[PDB]
Amino acid sequence: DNLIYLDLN
Amino acid sequence: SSLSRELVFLILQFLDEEKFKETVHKLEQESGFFFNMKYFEEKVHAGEWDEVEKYLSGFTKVDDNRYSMKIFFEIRKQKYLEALDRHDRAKAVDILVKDLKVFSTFNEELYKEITQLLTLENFRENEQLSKYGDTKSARSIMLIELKKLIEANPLFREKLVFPTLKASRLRTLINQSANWTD
Amino acid sequence: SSLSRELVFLILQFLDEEKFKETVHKLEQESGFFFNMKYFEEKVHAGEWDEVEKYLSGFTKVDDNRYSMKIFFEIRKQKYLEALDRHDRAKAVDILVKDLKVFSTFNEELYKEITQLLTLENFRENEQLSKYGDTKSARSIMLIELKKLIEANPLFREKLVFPTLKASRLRTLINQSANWQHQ
Amino acid sequence: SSLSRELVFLILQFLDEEKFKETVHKLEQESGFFFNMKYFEEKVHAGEWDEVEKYLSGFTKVDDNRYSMKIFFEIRKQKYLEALDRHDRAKAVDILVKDLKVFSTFNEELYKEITQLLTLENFRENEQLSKYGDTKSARSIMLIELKKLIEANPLFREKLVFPTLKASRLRTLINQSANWQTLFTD
Amino acid sequence: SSLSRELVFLILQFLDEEKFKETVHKLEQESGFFFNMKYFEEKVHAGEWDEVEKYLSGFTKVDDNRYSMKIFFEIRKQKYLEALDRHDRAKAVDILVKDLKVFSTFNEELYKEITQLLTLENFRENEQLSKYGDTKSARSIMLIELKKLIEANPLFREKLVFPTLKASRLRTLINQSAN
Repeated sequence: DNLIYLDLN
Repeated sequence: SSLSRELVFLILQFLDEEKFKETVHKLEQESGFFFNMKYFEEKVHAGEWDEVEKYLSGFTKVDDNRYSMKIFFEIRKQKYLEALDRHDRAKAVDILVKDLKVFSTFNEELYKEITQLLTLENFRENEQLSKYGDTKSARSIMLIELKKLIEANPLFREKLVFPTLKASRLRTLINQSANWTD
Repeated sequence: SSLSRELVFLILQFLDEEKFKETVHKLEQESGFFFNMKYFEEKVHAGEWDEVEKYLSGFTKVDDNRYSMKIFFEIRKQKYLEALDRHDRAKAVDILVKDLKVFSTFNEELYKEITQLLTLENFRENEQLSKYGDTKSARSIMLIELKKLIEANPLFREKLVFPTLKASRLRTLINQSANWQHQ
Repeated sequence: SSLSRELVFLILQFLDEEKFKETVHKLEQESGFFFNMKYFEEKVHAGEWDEVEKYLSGFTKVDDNRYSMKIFFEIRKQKYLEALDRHDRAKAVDILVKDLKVFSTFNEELYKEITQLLTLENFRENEQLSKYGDTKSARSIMLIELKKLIEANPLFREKLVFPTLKASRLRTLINQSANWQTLFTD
Repeated sequence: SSLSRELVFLILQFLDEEKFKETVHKLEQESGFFFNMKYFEEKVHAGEWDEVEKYLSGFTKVDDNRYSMKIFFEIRKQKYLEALDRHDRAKAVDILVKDLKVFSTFNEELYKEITQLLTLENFRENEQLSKYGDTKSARSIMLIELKKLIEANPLFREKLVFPTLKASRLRTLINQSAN
């Protein structure tokens, strides 16, 4: 329910 | 001291009641004791990216932990997208190098992919961004993420709630000193 | 109230001691109770015209009296001149019409004469401005003219000196309060 | 020679008949033997002030006499006024200093008046420029004036009318040379 | 007609002799009969990029064949790197999109690879571009390439040599008419 990698979306 | 710290909060209450808006938030920022969600929220919506980073910088640096790294990257991403949207490819490239490049080390490909958005006619040609609606829809939808990222940040997790206290406590305590300048 | 007023100073003192530099001046500005002279000079030398004008705004507007009017005028003139010197005529024009045009009503011939500095290869061809030495010296000589204009201004004359008092006066009063009136 | 000079005209005709529009005009320009009025009007209407001033420079310099001096002045003034119209004051001042500053020595006070048009919200607030209607109308109305200045100018008065001659005159003389004898060698 | 074609050359020679520098080349470009290699060489050294491509367009379009395809590519590539050198990242991009983007369909990865040169401190940090010296060298070492490319290009191969003929051949034939 959260997810903190770096990307566009 | 813990004494000093709790005096900050009293003063803060006063300033807010004296409608000294700017002075309040400079204090929040410089003291690092209270992060004003509703203030942050408002500034994000307005697209005040220089102020937004400045206010954040009072509470955390870009490379402190994983949370605040994504918080920053996210802001400097949207900043670059809007620059692109208003077709100011000059300001975009500036953003790309001065602001987004620090995140390349961690993600070399991601940085290249962000760099290639510069050649597209509309960056919504990129499928991961084909849903980016407009300035307003995108800032609010990014804001939602940011609230989460902040509330899960350990450096923030003790600072987001203003301890509730009587109206005008500082005026009343000052009055107790007058009962007891000089 | 005068109560609230003096309370601000205590805070101003507390802030200064905690090295909250920005918050100090933000309160100086928004309250309009004390005008920090050493800060103003620091900003005039730094060429922070935006900040400089934003700090004066907490005390007076551009058209309030004759002193404040020349104060703003001088600052905008200097901003105008520094634009000419880096040959950014584009910026110089922007300043001439945006900021300076408000003074045209009061002196039409001066505005024209200032306008014509664009068309000069070096505005030191004008003999009245032939004594512009460099950016530092010109801010400095102007700063000295500005101190005079401020110290004479009625709107400022009673807000220049910080009322002397005990170090950590607010921390004392609060420490009183922890001792006081609960007993 | 006057021979060489008149050979230019034949080439001009030929070039024109071969629909080499750009080459035609470069010749007219560099040779300075014929001034194409129809072409001048065309580029003035289109507003190509770089090409217009380049075309004139084949026949005259800015300070050759009164007529040409004013021709360049009118052009550069209009270029300056249009810049004020799209509110590109950046370019306006650039023009004012690069192009119009050459006319200050001659007109010291007119230059101050023109300069002061930058500070105006719309330069039509000046009474003398209150008639400036749109770009199309003011270009056209100034073209009229330029025509008068060009036709009156001594450096042009003998270069305005194309000498009429039989079509493909050059192709005919070449055939007489081939009758007299590739074309490169006999 | 072939008559009309050979008449041009006469005129050309006539024009060159009269020192009408611009006209000669407009005539060259518009007629497409003769490609002035020294003119070209001059412009490419001088960095007149708009003019170089204008002149070229008289003889070939970008997509005419493999050779002219690379020729426009090389020119636009230099035009770009020169923009990077003078740190004009605005123009660098403007060229990257307007001029270079037409080849990206042909070579996607090469295009991405060129794009990413924008985010470098000095593009010589790309190991394939580590031999780029200064403008002057780079122009000349690319000019050689162009020269080989043009001389191999079919659309040029029969237009690179000016037929040699006696001076003022046009003034002589004019004299034969007055006689």
